[PDB]
Amino acid sequence: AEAGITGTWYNQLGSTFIVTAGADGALTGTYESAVGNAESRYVLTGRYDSAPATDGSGTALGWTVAWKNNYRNAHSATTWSGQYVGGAEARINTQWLLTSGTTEANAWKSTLVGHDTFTKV
Amino acid sequence: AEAGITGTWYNQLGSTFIVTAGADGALTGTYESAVGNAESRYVLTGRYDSAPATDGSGTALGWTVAWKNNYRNAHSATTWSGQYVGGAEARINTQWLLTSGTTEANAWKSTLVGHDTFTKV
Amino acid sequence: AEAGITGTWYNQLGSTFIVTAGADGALTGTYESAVGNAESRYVLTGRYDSAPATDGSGTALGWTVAWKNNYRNAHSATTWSGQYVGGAEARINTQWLLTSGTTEANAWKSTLVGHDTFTKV
Amino acid sequence: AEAGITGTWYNQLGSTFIVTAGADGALTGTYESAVGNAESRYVLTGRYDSAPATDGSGTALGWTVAWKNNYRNAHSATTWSGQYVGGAEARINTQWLLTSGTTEANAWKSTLVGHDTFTKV
Repeated sequence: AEAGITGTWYNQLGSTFIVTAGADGALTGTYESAVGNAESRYVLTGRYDSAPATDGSGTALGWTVAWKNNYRNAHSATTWSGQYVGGAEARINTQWLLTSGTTEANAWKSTLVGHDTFTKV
Repeated sequence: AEAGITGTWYNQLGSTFIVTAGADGALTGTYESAVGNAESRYVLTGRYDSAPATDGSGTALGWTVAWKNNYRNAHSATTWSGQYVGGAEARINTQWLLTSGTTEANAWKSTLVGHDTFTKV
Repeated sequence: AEAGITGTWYNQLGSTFIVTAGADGALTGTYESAVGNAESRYVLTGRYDSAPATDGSGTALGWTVAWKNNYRNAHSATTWSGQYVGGAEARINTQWLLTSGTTEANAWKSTLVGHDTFTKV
Repeated sequence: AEAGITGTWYNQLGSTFIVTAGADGALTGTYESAVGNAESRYVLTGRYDSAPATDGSGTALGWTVAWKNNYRNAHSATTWSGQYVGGAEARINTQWLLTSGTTEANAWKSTLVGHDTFTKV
């Protein structure tokens, strides 16, 4: 993990994220999207749980992106929860939650759920 | 938001989190849980999307907690996605995803989903 | 379960559902909503997993409602997954997924997630 | 939809489901799994929202499977929410919620979330 997580990742929809996995569980970087009310690079911050593993499991991690930068303010944020699997074809499999700020009446419809798989290629 | 988010929040299960909402969308603090393979305080990091609002909507935000500290290493991480609503009875309504590192065979059962509401009281 | 599930249930938003839990795991009834692109009663169908329990656990169950009836066709369907807990204050705690038919380009934003608690009162 | 939904579907993990989409929104059939505390065929019931479409969108639908049959009683149920897209490579893209009956103390960890894509091949 850590060294293996650090780098550029791409998902099926064309988004890209560059992350640095720091020694004490931190994940920092930028996300450049391909879809949504997004436009350019947004800051991302997260954490990963580093473990000695002896059975080939993935490294659990998660990060958040608030969709606001100097060109767009979508009033929403997305969090990705998943795990990193390294190797030949290292990947990060995730499920995400995208919440939009709504009025109380519409809060019941404020969150979308989806999944994304990121690869190094 | 920001000033209103900064502070101590409590949820229905007895967990507590203290956060500082920084001027440029950052959320940093600690989470002390009440349930799970948790024990003590864990670092939390996230982002919030600050907007001029003129219709009473909530502020979208999200944060991550990797469940590893000096006393526990649960090999998992949780991400909360939701929005802050301020006022008399300010609250943060969220939905969360908890992913555990698993082997490929068990990846299909690696993520739990739930929701939490935090209040200042 | 079964006998205890059969009846009228109400949730926090004002929706109501009447169900009959049949001897072999079937759930049939109608859902009358309070929110959404809904208007009147819709047919609901589902299943519940009946078990001999000796430790007070809930009965897992799930149902689906396609939001189409003689007055509305919202092009969407919602599924509720949860469990029934009986007793003095019997309740059905659920998490739901609402999917809308979209074009391929928008499929990534086709599903909303939420939770509902139903009571007999 | 309807005629196009009726038939045998397969997902990436080796599970199979045979469904009949009836004229008035009903979905009935059997699910034979490949993973979990499953073993053989289980009854499935659901609904789909049939619409006149003029822009190539998918048909929203959902179904439930209680994991109990004559050989297994897993005390759990899964609901799939998604949409059918027809054509050359017709598919049903879904997100699912699997809830297990738990005690109140463990209800917070009773639901798993995932996604599955089914094809006719």
